[PDB]
Amino acid sequence: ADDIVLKAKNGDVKLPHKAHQKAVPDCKKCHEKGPGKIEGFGKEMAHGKGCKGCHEEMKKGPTKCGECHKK
Ligand code: HEM
Ligand code: HEM
Ligand code: HEM
Repeated sequence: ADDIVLKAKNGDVKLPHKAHQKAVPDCKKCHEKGPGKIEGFGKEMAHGKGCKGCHEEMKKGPTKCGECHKK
């Protein structure tokens, strides 16, 4: 499903793409060059300007280790 499970032996990080596709009608802040693969993103990113950045910037998403990584 939309859910785009990433890689992380520390606990997959189910990213409600769909939900995120609704909460962030602007498929740009997440998609640079455009909708699809992203060049630059990674781990640190998610832990910052990528997933958390918005989470900590917006204060809606998960912003804790036990708020993303869920075995
Ligand atoms: C907004 C409605 C929106 C669309 C449309 C969209 C499309 C899209 C595509 C086509 C892909 C590639 C997968 C494929 O080729 O089938 C993709 C992948 C990712 N997206 Fe996205 N996306 C939309 C919105 C958003 C938003 C708002 C975010 C972030 C909050 C986001 C994130 C991602 C991520 C991450 C991926 C895969 C890259 C990865 O790191 O694994 N999308 N999306
Ligand atoms: C980056 C790949 C990324 C991940 C991973 C991620 C995860 C995530 C989860 C698991 C939730 C929980 C919400 C739920 O009920 O499923 C969540 C919530 C929100 N996030 Fe997020 N998120 C990633 C990226 C981004 C980015 C880049 C933004 C903003 C640009 C963003 C925002 C939000 C919002 C908003 C929510 C909560 C919904 C709302 O209050 O509207 N996420 N995220
Ligand atoms: C909290 C401070 C926190 C820690 C610590 C942490 C650790 C961590 C590790 C060690 C990895 C690498 C995976 C491995 O070792 O195999 C990793 C990767 C990702 N994480 Fe994380 N993580 C912490 C918090 C968060 C939060 C709150 C989120 C979601 C907003 C998150 C997400 C991710 C993602 C995504 C990855 C992998 C990168 C990718 O491209 O998917 N982390 N984290």
